[PDB]
Amino acid sequence: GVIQSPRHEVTEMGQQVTLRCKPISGHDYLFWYRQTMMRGLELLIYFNNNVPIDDSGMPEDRFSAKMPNASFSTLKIQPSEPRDSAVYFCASSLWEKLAKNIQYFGAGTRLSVLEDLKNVFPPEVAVFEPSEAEISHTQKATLVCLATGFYPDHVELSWWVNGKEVHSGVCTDPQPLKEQPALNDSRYALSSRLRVSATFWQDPRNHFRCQVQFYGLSENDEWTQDRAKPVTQIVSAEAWGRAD
Amino acid sequence: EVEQDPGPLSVPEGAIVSLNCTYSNSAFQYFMWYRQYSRKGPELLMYTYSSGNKEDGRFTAQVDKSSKYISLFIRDSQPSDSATYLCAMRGDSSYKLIFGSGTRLLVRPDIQNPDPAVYQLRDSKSSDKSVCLFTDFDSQTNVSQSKDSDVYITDKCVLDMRSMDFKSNSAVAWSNKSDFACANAFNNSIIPEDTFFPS
Amino acid sequence: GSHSMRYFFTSVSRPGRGEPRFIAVGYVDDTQFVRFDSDAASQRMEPRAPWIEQEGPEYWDGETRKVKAHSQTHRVDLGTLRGYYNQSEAGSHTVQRMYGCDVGSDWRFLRGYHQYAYDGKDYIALKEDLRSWTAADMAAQTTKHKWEAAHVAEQLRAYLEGTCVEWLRRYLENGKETLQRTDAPKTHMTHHAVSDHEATLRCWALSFYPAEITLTWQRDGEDQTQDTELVETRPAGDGTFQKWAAVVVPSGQEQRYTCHVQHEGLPKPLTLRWE
Amino acid sequence: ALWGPDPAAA
Amino acid sequence: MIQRTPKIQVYSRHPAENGKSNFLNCYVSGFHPSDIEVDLLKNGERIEKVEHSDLSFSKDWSFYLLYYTEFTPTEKDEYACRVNHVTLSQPKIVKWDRDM
Repeated sequence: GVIQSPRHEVTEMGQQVTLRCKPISGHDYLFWYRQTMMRGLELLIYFNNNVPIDDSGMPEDRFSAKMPNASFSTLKIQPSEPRDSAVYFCASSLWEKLAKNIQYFGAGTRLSVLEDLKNVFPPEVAVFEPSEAEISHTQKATLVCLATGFYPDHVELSWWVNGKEVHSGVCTDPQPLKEQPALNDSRYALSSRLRVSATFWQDPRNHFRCQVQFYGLSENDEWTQDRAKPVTQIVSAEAWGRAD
Repeated sequence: EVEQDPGPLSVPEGAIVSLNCTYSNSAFQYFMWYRQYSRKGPELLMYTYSSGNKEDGRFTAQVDKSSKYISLFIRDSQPSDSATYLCAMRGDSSYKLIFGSGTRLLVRPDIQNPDPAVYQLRDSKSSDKSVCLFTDFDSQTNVSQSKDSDVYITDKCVLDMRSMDFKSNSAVAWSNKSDFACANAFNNSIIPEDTFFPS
Repeated sequence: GSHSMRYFFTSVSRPGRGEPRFIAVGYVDDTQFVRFDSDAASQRMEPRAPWIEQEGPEYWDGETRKVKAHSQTHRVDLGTLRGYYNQSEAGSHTVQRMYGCDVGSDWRFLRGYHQYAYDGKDYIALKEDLRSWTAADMAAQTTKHKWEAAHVAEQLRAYLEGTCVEWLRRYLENGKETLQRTDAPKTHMTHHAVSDHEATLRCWALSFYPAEITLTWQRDGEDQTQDTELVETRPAGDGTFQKWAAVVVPSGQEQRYTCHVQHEGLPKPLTLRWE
Repeated sequence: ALWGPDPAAA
Repeated sequence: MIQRTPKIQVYSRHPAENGKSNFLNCYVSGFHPSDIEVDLLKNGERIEKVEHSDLSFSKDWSFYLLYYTEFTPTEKDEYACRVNHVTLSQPKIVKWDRDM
């Protein structure tokens, strides 16, 4: 489908950010959309065969779109600003589909431009074994995770069972919640649940991992703080089956 | 430009729901309804070439060019459906699509056997936050946040198991404070008087 | 009485130069109102009638965009058609499009049309019923199906019976001054002694509009079409048109001949004589 | 006005 | 590929009158393909600031153009219209005849 890169971009302001998009092969219409949190899609610019047809959506300064070739579009942002933080969708289509108004989007690029990277912290993940009163009253069993203290909120929580990612009986929050809410600089915390049969939980052969993917700094961004560089990383927690 | 009710709006499974948008600009010849989950790309639902009604499954797209008023009706709200709905439109000049800011939607699953309960999941020795689970309760109750800062509660969250066609609304609350207890963890939440309590 | 709006697009490939040469011109009746030339420094839809200059940025952005889009579609079409017809990339080729709408006396929709052409010949056209097309050849039927599968015919079907007519009626209303005017033909006759036994009678009709005119040569009241010449209605270069009608007659018999001028500008068919 | 948003390529 | 030779009409916008400013029109039409070179001559030497109309065409798709320059006709001075096309072996000069 439509390939966008990066999936997540956490970068300090003032630095050039390059959003890269690969439209679906053959598609001659490449759309760039920005979706700020809780807003609808705003078309930035769309090309028709490498040429910018409707750039009426581009914010003027800093934003520089282009299609060097047909299978690659570059939306560059010089002195990137925090305000740019959004989900940039690249969309792709053909005339025939466009006549019926069918567009094909990418997964988008969760861009978070920060003022200072010293506010970047990875997640603290912790799993919680089920309450045994539940296993009898409801003859089932639900675990819980709790990634905490992370910023920004670029996290992907996923329940793994026996090394395999599970989905059934799973339920993560829509969004994280701020630990110091009033502070626009605060860190976040997520949450999820994993329900299984009573007989499944008490089998100690079963392994329950709670993986929280996080996105932060990288080799580039230069770190100085005594803390461990809050690079893009994975933090997990775990619990084991037991017929206790 | 187009205006659209952002309001999350919750509906009980099986109910009819009306989504709609109003727009301040004729010329718009094409009117469509997008559906969007979390942050995933938007997917088209309905597309009407011009004024008139459009019946597709449980969905009805209506466009009133006179009133500049697009609408989408959903009947017997099914499990899915819960998502942000965006109205788009355009015409003639360009393919530049114009979207409504979106309408979040929550269709609450039914509960064949609601057994409201509250459990205190054994906090892994490592962690220091007490986790209280609230599950098996019916989609008639609404879970709320809290005043003070050191109180963290997650909005309701439907648990679906498939196979064993069971579904449980679960909520999660935690805190390091020595005052946090499963007894008064869900104070701002009008939980069923029938709800169970551990002791 | 009757009116129309027509758009003429001309795109010619230029092997060796950057892009193709693209020229689009808009017409209402017989007066050009918009042009676009890719070779111009503008790269914009330009006005050619004072009554289109009334339209705002929104319009011109849309037309520039649409016409650039047309240019793109044609640039791509040049490649496509070149491929459809398997032709050298060193050769210069031409795609021409024309579409528009006709209105009656009551401006009610009469007919619509969309003609497309390659290298000066009909390529594909929207039928009278505005639902079918025209397979001038396989290249065209490819485009046809490519189009009616894309429901293109319905797009135009709406645009022609609707959009373009609405716009036409809009231009007619905004261009009443020049669109609905009728400049009467400035008729007059000239006598050239082609030889000794003959003299050429040329029936001039100068500065008339629209170009639609009927010059006839009668002799003794009876129509005559032999020994009668007639030049294509030419533009004066100021909106009006010229058109003379010559006839070769035997000397002395000049009075026997009459020129019947017919025009919407003049209520009564004029009759000319003398020389 | 011009047909839109465009052809409808050959 | 079809090639239509230009029809050339050399005429003034208004009836000619010695010493009075006017427009020397050259109306090439029914031609094809579009590429065409038109000069408005004065006694053989081309006129420089000659303008022309935006390319168009008619029912038969054939192109027509109006090349025009302001001139002041005289007794002596001969004006012509040098048209060269892909269908013309060599520049076709059509003298301006004020009486048609």
